[PDB]
Amino acid sequence: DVPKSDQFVGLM
Repeated sequence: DVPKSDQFVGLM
């Protein structure tokens, strides 16, 4: 699935 770094930048 999507990278965890995507969920971090998502909000950030």
